Amino acid sequence: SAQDVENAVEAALDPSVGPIIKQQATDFIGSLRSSSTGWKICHEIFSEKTKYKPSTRLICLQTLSEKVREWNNESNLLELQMIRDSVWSYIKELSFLDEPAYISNAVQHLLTLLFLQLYPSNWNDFFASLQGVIAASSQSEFSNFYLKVLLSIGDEIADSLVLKTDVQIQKDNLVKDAIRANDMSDIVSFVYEMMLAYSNAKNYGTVGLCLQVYAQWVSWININLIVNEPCMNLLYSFLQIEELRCAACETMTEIVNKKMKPLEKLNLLNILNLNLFFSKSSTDPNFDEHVAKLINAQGVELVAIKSDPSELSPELKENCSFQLYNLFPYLIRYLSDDYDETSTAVFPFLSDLLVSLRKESSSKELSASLKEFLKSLLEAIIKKMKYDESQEWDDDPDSEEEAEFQEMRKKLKIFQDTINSIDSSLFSSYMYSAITSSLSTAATLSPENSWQLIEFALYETYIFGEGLRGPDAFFNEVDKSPTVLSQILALVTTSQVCRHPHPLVQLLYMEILVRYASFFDYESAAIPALIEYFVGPRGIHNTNERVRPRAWYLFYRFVKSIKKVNYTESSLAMLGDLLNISVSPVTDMDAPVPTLNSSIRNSDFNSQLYLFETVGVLISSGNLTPEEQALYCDSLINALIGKANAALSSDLSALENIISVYCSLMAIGNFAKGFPAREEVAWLASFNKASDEIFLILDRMGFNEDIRGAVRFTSGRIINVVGPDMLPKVPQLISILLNSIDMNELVDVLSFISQLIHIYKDNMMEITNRMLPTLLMRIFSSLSAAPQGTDDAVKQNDLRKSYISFILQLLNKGFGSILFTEENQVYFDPLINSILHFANLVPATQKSSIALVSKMVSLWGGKDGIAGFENFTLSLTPLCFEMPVNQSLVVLGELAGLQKIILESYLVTVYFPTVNFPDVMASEYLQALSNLSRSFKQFFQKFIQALKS
Amino acid sequence: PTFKLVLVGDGGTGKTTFVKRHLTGEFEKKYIATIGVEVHPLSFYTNFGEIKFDVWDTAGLEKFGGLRDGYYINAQCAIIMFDVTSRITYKNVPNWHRDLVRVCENIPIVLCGNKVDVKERKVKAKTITFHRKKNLQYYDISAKSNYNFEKPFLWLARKLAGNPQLE
RNA sequence: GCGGAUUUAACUCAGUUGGGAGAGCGCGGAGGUCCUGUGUUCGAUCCACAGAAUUCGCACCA
Ligand SMILES: Nc1nc2c(ncn2[C@@H]2O[C@H](COP(=O)(O)OP(=O)(O)OP(=O)(O)O)[C@@H](O)[C@H]2O)c(=O)[nH]1
Ligand SMILES: [Mg+2]
Repeated sequence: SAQDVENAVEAALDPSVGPIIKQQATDFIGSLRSSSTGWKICHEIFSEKTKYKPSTRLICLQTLSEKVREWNNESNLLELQMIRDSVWSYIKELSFLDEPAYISNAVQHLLTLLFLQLYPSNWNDFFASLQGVIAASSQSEFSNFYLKVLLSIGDEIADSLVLKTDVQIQKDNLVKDAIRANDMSDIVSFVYEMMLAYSNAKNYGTVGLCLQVYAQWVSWININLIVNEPCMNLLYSFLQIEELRCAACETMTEIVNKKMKPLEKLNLLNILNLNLFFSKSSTDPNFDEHVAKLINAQGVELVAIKSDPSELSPELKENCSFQLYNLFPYLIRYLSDDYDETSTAVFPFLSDLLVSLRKESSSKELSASLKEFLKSLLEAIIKKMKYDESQEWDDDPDSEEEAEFQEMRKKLKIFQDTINSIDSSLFSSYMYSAITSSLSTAATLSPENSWQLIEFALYETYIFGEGLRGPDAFFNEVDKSPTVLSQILALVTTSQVCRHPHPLVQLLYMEILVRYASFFDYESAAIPALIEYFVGPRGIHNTNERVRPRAWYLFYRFVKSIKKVNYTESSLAMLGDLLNISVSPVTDMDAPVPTLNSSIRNSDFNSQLYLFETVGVLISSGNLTPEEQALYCDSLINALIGKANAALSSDLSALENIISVYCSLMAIGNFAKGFPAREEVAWLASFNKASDEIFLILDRMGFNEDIRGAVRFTSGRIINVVGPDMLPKVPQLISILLNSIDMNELVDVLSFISQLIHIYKDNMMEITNRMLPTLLMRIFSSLSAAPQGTDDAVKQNDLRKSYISFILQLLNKGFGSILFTEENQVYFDPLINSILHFANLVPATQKSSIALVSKMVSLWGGKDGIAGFENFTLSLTPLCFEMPVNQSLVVLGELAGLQKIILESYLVTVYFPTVNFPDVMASEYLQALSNLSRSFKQFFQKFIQALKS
Repeated sequence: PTFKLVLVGDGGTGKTTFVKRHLTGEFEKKYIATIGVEVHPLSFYTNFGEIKFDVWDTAGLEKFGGLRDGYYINAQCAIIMFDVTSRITYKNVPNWHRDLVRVCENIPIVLCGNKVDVKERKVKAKTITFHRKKNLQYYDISAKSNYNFEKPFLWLARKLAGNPQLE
């Protein structure tokens, strides 16, 4: 069997083989774990060095390890012991562990698992004996081996990261206490001597490993063993040795984070006299990142120690706050470090410090002393916020660099926002002068190299007043005087900024104009340039690729929010050059053959759709007589309709004709998406002429679903524009769309329907009746299908969502009667269960599905006619009392609601008797239903957690 | 210049899909759990030359991963993949790492959160801290939209070649 | 180190699983960006995602 395994493994390791050979092999080796006898074969191989391949021994070692995992101590103490003596005899020899790395590493792993099942009692001498051997055979290679076993034991008992089982944890805590109560003093003593020894020998490899063990274990061992005078001295020393400097700062940290009583850290923290190290801490960024992390570590501690109200001695508060203000210089030095890895290693300290700082300013005003600190903190934060004035901007939207930068800006902002909290006037002024300052300096530079400074200026500006959107952001609620926001914004709008070429600058400008458009609500005379700006060759007609598309959206948002008047006509004229559609078929990642989807997904058509919408907002909020407005209306709908007729009449199969039709329908749909709902408006006629055109194209291309979405969409916009003037043809629409229905559009369909069910409520009733039968069985069929992949499960959840919401709408808008029109009689029973099934799945499915299940009870509250509402109502019981056996409150909260509504019995006679009968709990439930909406919920949640516990 | 890259992750995280996408360009919407290991010689181009990657697509299913850690032997790099849609596939990311290093002392490991195309996310962005605690390169990626699909290979290639300038 | 709650006018509390939101109190009327930002939709206070403020546990250090 040995030579077989050796082959199996060899087989599996060669992918130059037939699958037939791998099958047998792969299953043979895996058989080893499954088999009761399998492992005996690996037991013989792992030790064999003269006759076996490392490759084989590995798979045997690994096997053996997994096998050691599942053997219960008491029931297999014989085999576990058996495999130990074997590993130990092996480990003792010391002559094969200098094989390849995997063979030594995997050995360590088995030993540690063994250890984990026998140490507390069965393996008393584990540390004495192992250490005695490592010391006996005096060589680093061996010490290292030992050192790694210690790290491995920690990996299995100190790593918070792995699965956190309540048992494994109780089982883990035992090994900890065992190690603590038996050989900890010597494990550390052993390690120490090694650090000391290999340290003098200049053997940095092993000293490193030692320093790790100390880092790892400090988290959970007698700190005293680690913070004695002789060991510390050895550390501080390592702090000045290139080779050991870092490991030392990493372990230094761990000593500092070792959790304990506030008065306890203070000493430790004090005793480490780490400030001198800080005083000195040259260009090695890795190190600086280590020191930073250490400072940050010490910083976060002291701030937490200074916030505990436990021990009130100011002695503690004095030395603690004294040591903290002492760390401030450092905190700034590194927060400002050009290297971004370094500065971030202190955010947490900054984070907490500031919090503590505004907790202290809530009581009294900050000290002149601190006001400077914050000021100096902003000075740093501002430095990190700017683009590097050396490396030119990347036009790459995938540059990991730009993505990492944006992340730091996202944080650097909350620091500014917190500082603001501590002193909004300090922040305000300081920022105004920073933005003003930055813009001033920008003017003194060649355009080519001034952008960074401007981008920063418009950035801060863009954010300065995020969320502050009341007229109080602009003007003082009492003096009515301008706000630093009003002043910053003013400066910018008046600054040349708008004439700068750089993308980031132009975009950010328009973004600022959109976001704070309400600002201009006061200064109305300044609107023309903002509108002419977007319009001009910098804003909407930009020659930059990213800006041009993105520009059209902002202009739409700008115009949408800036409606009053006098910019109507010119805006419409300037948009012209941009309204003709030219989508070309293109090849893709998912489309060897150009698809309407691929062609369009690569165009700027979606973005352009905002112009059409804009042009419609300009025409409804503009000073244009009914004649002039209706003129532009019908001048555009006839040109689009026209592009559809020419496309329709030619070969309907062509992607070019299809594309053409789709866009023509989309543009008209978005054109109407800007006009106000249905007084007699000028546009009406012109939009009703377009409604007829959908059918024309729906008749010939109704086959293709893309056109169908475009139809369900556009007609809904026009209906929300025309309203009742289309109602008579609504059913002809519904009908066509139904047969070409697919599975992909079961959701675009449902919303199109409720979209209408909303516009005309009572009117859509009869239509829904004749249609519910179709929509139901489709939904029923695609939801019953267990998913075969992610996308499937995704497509299902969405459906699940809209399906429920549909039925909730039906009921909430007054449609229940339709479910009963004979067209849907055979469908009532399953519909209810459908919903009842979505509730027992696992929350979005249970909170909204359980809710629908409830309204269904209130609407059908009497056995009168409903022959399956009792057993269904009654069938909901097991749900209300058994589900939560195996977010959860909304789940249980609404589970009770169902109980309550039903409640306004069969449970006493019938239910309790089936389930194990709890006399005490059975009457407390009826008391809750009978005598307690609010009160019953409480009983119910506490009740079940109890029933469940 | 061929390098062994073992791809490991929990079951259903998209390892195979990721592979197919780069080998054929096709995106497989159906889930067919890999068994044992499938191995394809994905290759690439670079300013300095052609780097080949022998990808060992491993199975992350407890059921079909015979020779689970065996496959990591003599591996020269690796990708540890998790599903952003499935929470636990992250909670286990440590293990995959722990295992990988147990065999391969020190290799360039790339941690990848897959399926970022699906909006909702079970593995929220605030929990993804493993790469920053284990000095590992990370990448939010998607086998469906090809989002960052080449980051993982580029990075590794740039390390295995010690040439940061590599593309 | 994990894991949950909370955040609606001056006040004080209601309330919907997205159709524009209110009773008491407080100057025939008046008064809220339903914590913020971003996204998904024809449209969100009520969805998704990102974050802030307030806060309650559990685990480790013990
Ligand atoms: N939306 C989306 N789905 C993905 C992506 N990657 C994978 N999937 C889905 O996950 C499924 C593929 O999972 P697999 O790659 O076959 O999982 P696997 O790699 O075989 O798992 P193993 O066999 O253990 O390696 C497909 O059906 C996809 O729908 C992605 O990037 N985006
Ligand atoms: Mg696979």
